[PDB]
Amino acid sequence: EVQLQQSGAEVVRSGASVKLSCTASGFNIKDYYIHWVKQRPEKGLEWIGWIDEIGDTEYVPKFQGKATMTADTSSNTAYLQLTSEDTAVYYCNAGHDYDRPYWGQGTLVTVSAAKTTPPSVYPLAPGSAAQTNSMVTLGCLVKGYFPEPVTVTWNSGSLSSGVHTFPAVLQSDLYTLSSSVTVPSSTWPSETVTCNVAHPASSTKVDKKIVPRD
Amino acid sequence: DIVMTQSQKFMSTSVGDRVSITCKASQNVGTAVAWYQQKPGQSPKLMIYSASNRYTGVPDRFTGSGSGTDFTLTISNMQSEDLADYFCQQYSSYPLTFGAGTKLELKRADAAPTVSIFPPSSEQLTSGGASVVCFLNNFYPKDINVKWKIDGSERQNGVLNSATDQDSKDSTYSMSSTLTLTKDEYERHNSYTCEATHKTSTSPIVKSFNRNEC
Amino acid sequence: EAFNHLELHELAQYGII
Amino acid sequence: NQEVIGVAELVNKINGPWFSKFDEDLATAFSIYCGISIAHSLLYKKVNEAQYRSHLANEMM
Amino acid sequence: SYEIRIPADQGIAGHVATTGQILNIPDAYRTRNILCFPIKNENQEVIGVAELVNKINGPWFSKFDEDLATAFSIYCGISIAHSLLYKKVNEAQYRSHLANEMM
Amino acid sequence: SHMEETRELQSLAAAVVPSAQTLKITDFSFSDFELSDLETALCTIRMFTDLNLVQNFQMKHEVLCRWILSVKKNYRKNVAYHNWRHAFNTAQCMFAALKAGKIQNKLTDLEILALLIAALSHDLDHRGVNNSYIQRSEHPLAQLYCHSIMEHHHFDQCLMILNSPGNQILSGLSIEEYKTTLKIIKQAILATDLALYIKRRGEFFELIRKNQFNLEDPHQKELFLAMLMTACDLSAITKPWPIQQRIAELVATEFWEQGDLERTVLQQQPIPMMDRNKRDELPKLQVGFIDFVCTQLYEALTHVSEDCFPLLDGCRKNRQKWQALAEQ
Repeated sequence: EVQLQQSGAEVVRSGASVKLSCTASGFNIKDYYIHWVKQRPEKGLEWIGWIDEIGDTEYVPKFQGKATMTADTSSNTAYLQLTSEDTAVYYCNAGHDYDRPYWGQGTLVTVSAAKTTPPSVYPLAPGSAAQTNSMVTLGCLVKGYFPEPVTVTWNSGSLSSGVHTFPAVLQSDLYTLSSSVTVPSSTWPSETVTCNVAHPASSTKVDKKIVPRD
Repeated sequence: DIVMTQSQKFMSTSVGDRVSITCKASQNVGTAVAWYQQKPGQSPKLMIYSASNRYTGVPDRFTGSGSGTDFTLTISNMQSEDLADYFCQQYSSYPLTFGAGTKLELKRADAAPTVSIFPPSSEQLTSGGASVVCFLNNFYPKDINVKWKIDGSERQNGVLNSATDQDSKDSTYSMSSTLTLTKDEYERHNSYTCEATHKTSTSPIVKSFNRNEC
Repeated sequence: EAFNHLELHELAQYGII
Repeated sequence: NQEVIGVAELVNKINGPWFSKFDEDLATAFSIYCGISIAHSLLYKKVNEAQYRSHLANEMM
Repeated sequence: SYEIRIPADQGIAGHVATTGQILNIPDAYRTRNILCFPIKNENQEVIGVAELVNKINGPWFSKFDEDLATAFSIYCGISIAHSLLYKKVNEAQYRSHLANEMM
Repeated sequence: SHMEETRELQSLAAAVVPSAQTLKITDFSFSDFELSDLETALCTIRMFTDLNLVQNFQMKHEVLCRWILSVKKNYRKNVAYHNWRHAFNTAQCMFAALKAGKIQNKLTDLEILALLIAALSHDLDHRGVNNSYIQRSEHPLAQLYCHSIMEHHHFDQCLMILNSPGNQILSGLSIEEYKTTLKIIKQAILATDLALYIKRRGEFFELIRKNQFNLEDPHQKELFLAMLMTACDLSAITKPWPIQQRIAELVATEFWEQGDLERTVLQQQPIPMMDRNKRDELPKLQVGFIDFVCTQLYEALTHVSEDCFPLLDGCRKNRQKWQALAEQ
């Protein structure tokens, strides 16, 4: 199928320009308008600017004075040189010149200054309830680390069935996820429970068994 | 200009049901209208062009129309693949504008999430910081209402969230939640209760521990 | 198509040649 | 309509020397078809002559 | 009033356009029968081709469900040829005085 | 391919034909918005019809009608406006000038012939291409000539196609009438180009402004013929705004396709008019064009030719109406 394509997910440092792309394919843009747009997540594909067969660049004021397009029609390509919202999925499309329909994956830019911030993988078990539970839940909270993500497994994956590996979220530009698992009390603490975790760019593994109570 | 707003976002409807992805031009655009089949992190497809005319390679089971101002992509014979984003576009007038996106969801029966609040570890207490946590496992719909209780008191600030969203099939929803706190803002407090009101049951699901329990 | 210079740019940016 | 577009007058009946009350309403029903034929064929003729003479005035341009 | 078109050589109703024959189809293949007869007008010449579908009273179209439709198509055919005769003169001779404009 | 075009030939053989007096072509600001290429061809049959040429020059019947339909099919279909419709408006202006303008009382029927055939051969087989494009895109026709190459080609295809089969309306002409025909048509097709018009026009205006023009001084008269020619070559501007929108925004988009060619196979730094960017400022650049040829020519075509005044007025009405689109 006819399709545009772009670079995949990326994690640039803050203040560092990121050179986006828009490689149209399955049709010449040699006769077509090309339209860059931004997606801050789950919202309107907010517009960036466009270029015609004339070969002259054009920008939205939001990206004018900021973004730096470099596009060519015969190459069927539109580069877009470039916050937490800017940490976004950038799309781009087309249109017939006589006219007043295809897309790339949307470049997932991620702008943040942080580099080597080691994970804080906190072991997490309940103070036992007066509720008296059998299928007791157990968990971990990896915390304050950059960038996404950290590899995490329960007992190196034996308890990873039905695993709850929730997405990391920012904390002073340092991500933090709350993974979880559940075991029967009839089999606890007789069964080992352990969140093995590794964080690359931080250059820090952390592997934490869930000892009882905490 | 002419914004392509979409009130539609994350409807939970069963496969094969008719569904309408609403959109609305702020100004006249004529028949020049273009519906699209968006995906997060992945390439969008066209749906409709010229208000009625359909994209090449998309199934005809879909319907997509509206003109001038009022717009609607009425998907029919909806499938799990149809349970992805969609956005309206005008190619009618510069600057071109775009839909908010709409990630369709398969309907399912209400199911109680596996809630469980957990203590920060004493090993975490050594760090001088403490994020009280709770894990809510698998529920419908995404209109979940998490309910923290520091010393029985509700917390909407200092809390954070980490949650998976839609499954491409049944669209089960899961949500971990946390509560970043200074070691004073943890230890000075004692009771900690994770309630969670939801439509699965009128009474919030309740898991809890006093700080003494751990 | 030789013509007056006043005419030529008016040929160079208008419909004629 | 009953409005007087005109006034017919028949003279000298065959079968019964007098005109009958029968020799009235039937003439009116006959005058339905005749009256529609008159109003509408003249409607046709007025459109003919007028709209034709119009293109006769169209001649210069 | 979306248009429908069919060449006089192609088709069965088109065959009627070729012929002008009144032509019953008691078994159509809730369509189950078709009375395919010419619109006609002044003449048996094919100005058009009507086709009725699904009789009430007697599930089939009869030979009775033919010629009477033709007699109905006398009045209908005159109404069509002459009302169109009216509208053509209207549009054309009106647009003529529309051209009269400058003089 | 041809099977469908000749199916259109049966559309000629089987369709209602509205009269020219019904089709407002005598009105200079005519609505060509609803005419098909066939109906415009029929109006072109009128254009060969009322000019009293077929009687004065013995044109063949269907050879002429299919002169008209052949010139109709010959235009490449990629072209926007500069196709058969362009010839329709041009010879609309010509036919209207020589009948509605009532100039026949003045100039000779020979000249009416030259005016008409050169009017329909102002832009034969136009390829969406003006002189300059082939002069720089270097189509072989460009090297085939020099000045006004499209129009030297239009005289070339005048003398050729009219002598070519299915087009011999020159066949009935006497050798003198034929000589005056192709020669005056030569100079006129050279002047069908707006440019060689700009060249020849000054003698004309000098001979017109003082009301000293005389038709018993024939070269001046032929020069008037050329002036009417150029008056006809751009007559599409005379049309009404709902329609003119289509016509001159197809001047826009067609010189923007040709201008796409000016920025692909030519790649010049863009000029303001044929640059697409000035969609909201193109019409002013029409006016600077319009003042350069139209009004300047239609003023003299006003003071001598008479009923042809709306051919001027029907242009001027567009001015501000396009200035609106020129005013964003």
